[PDB]
Amino acid sequence: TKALISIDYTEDFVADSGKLTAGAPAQAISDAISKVTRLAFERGDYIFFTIDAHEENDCFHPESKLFPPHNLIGTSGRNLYGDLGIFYQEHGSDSRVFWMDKRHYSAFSGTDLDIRLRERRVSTVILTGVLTDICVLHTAIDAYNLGYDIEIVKPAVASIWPENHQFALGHFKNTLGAKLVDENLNELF
Amino acid sequence: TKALISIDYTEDFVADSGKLTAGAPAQAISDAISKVTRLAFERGDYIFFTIDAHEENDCFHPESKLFPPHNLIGTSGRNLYGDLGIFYQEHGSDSRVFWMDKRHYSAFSGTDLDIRLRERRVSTVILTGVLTDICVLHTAIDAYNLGYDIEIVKPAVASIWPENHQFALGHFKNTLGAKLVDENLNELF
Amino acid sequence: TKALISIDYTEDFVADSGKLTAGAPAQAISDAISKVTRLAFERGDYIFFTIDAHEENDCFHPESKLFPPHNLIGTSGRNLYGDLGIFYQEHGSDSRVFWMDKRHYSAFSGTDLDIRLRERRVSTVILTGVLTDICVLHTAIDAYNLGYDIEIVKPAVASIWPENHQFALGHFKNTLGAKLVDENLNELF
Amino acid sequence: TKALISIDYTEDFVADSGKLTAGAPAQAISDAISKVTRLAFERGDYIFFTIDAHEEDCFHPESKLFPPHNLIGTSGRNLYGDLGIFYQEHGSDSRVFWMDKRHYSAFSGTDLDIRLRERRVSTVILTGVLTDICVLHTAIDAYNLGYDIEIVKPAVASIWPENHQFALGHFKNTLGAKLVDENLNELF
Ligand SMILES: [Zn+2]
Ligand SMILES: [Zn+2]
Ligand SMILES: [Zn+2]
Ligand SMILES: [Zn+2]
Repeated sequence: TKALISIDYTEDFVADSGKLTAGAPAQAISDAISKVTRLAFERGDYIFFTIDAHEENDCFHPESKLFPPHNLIGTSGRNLYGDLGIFYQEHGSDSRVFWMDKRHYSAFSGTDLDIRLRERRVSTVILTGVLTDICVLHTAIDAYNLGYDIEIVKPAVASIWPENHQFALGHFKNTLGAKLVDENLNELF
Repeated sequence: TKALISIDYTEDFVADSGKLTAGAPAQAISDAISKVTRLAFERGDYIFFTIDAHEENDCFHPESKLFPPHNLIGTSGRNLYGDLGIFYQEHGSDSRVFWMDKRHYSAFSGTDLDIRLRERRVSTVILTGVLTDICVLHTAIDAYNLGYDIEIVKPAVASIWPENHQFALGHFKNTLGAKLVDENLNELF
Repeated sequence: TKALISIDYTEDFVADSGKLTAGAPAQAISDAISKVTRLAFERGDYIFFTIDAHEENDCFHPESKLFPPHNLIGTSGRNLYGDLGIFYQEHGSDSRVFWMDKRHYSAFSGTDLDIRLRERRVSTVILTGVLTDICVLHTAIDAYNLGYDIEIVKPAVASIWPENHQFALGHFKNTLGAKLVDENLNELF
Repeated sequence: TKALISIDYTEDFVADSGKLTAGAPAQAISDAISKVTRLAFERGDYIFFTIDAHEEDCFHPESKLFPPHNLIGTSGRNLYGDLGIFYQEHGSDSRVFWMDKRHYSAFSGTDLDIRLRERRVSTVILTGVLTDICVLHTAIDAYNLGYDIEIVKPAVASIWPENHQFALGHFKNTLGAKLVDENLNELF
């Protein structure tokens, strides 16, 4: 332990011209998300970038009927936003940094995330990224059911809707027993 | 083929003197939940009662630190509330009706629910019970990841928090692509 | 730390009049299996009895077409054989000893075994019971995929087919990287 | 309506110069494995190539049990024989998949179950190597996930004849699998 999970913080989710952008609140966490990721890496944590990898005209994916095309394979939409992308440029080849393609909201679903964590005997996951109430929430619930201790970096998660953001934070703390931390990985009270 | 999942509609979650009761809003759905369950049964659907089964002094359960003791094995707290309980006494021994003990919020986690459904080639699960934003939500997300079509019986789910109930219904429809239905199993628009 | 898994060592699998008995070879391990289980318990290990729980006229179970009825719920066939049964009568109520019903061959499939092990941060499982090439093999493979270290108690596993017993032992050592141990929990070289 | 799973039929497992080759018995199924895959595809079945993707990784417990094999970006991962030609022709088809795997089972840490569930597939047809290792593990996972199982007997192989026979017997008698030939006809 520990492992930091970086969820869908890409151009399509964050940039103003993004295909499924969260806009201003997503852009606002850029400094915090890059700071906390660098900090975790510096102290010896494993870093998992778990990124949507969709195909256009995938009729068998139930998500294709719910949202417009986003994070399409081979497009600039899948590029990491801001200084987080710079971090991946510098340290993406490191043995402790991973890139994982995902098709569901949860970073665990149909991936080998659990396997890689169990290989390294990680007991605690630290969650960052977007959206708080969709891919972060699904990931947190999967992590809970798989018996991981959970930390949520409050200033490094965001949603389009403030009320959905608040529901999710409340769910993490009160139902999942997750620890809410700041960008310095210190517990928030 | 379809299965109705009846989540935690017991004394401890519903009755006034219940140890972890949702109170009035949970009691309010008693007529709707019993009606829809009898209807699904009449239509030849499978019925799964997925019920919290906790032990006193379970130090290894993360839930024991978050909530007071509830649905303890061998106590009246685990008895089904209202006409739903009467239905179980009348039809519990039918080959299409199941009682399933669970320890996490999701009906799938550490149970053989997925196995029983796949044996019967079920492609659609119909969700009822409490709480909308906790055991129903977790069950719905697990169902989504496992590739089931989902129906939510809107008048047969309840939470102690109205805002959380609203978040969850929105999440089911917009994120999971679930169908919202009434107590007559007719789609709501 | 460690968990010992006791697989299907019941009257139906072991006794002369057992409905699906492995007969003499299964009876031959009675001393070793009871000894190793008592030893593991004395060393502070967790003990999981993972026992077939079948229903008669379960037409949805693929196993019902392959084998005659066995380990039927509520029958004497599910009673633990030999001194193992005495151990359970003596220590079944200890917080470290578990009884788990299962429907597939693997002790993990449709059960909460993985959950209970993760709760206790168990990294290694010790396998005992019958049959070596069926419920032991399936359980070992599931354990491997879930990232557990595996120990096999060679004198405390048995099959009705000696060639199959040999295949399984070889598979455990060479393919799964399991440690073969004796009834004193000492590694065999 | 069904899905054929093509397990690890690559240069490293099959060719004489292969890093973890099964040799002659693996080479012997080349004609049958290519024929049955083409037939399955022509019928409208989904085809999943599930292929070992290893890194020369200390956290992988398999690295202490076998020499390096099927390394990412190497020619050891190329499909052997006419099967490779089929992939050239139809690899970009929406019904044909290439899945990297790190465990023996094609299901473990992959999205195989998800893709099958999306397509409402109820039956998997297993081909490839080794009968008693990546085929056996895949079959056991399929069984636990509730799939009907077919095994193409002439399109599976192992290094050891006794292990091959154990596995075939296990599939038929324990998992309830149907044994079929290269024409996808049941064997009796
Ligand atoms: Zn997406
Ligand atoms: Zn509970
Ligand atoms: Zn059995
Ligand atoms: Zn390999």
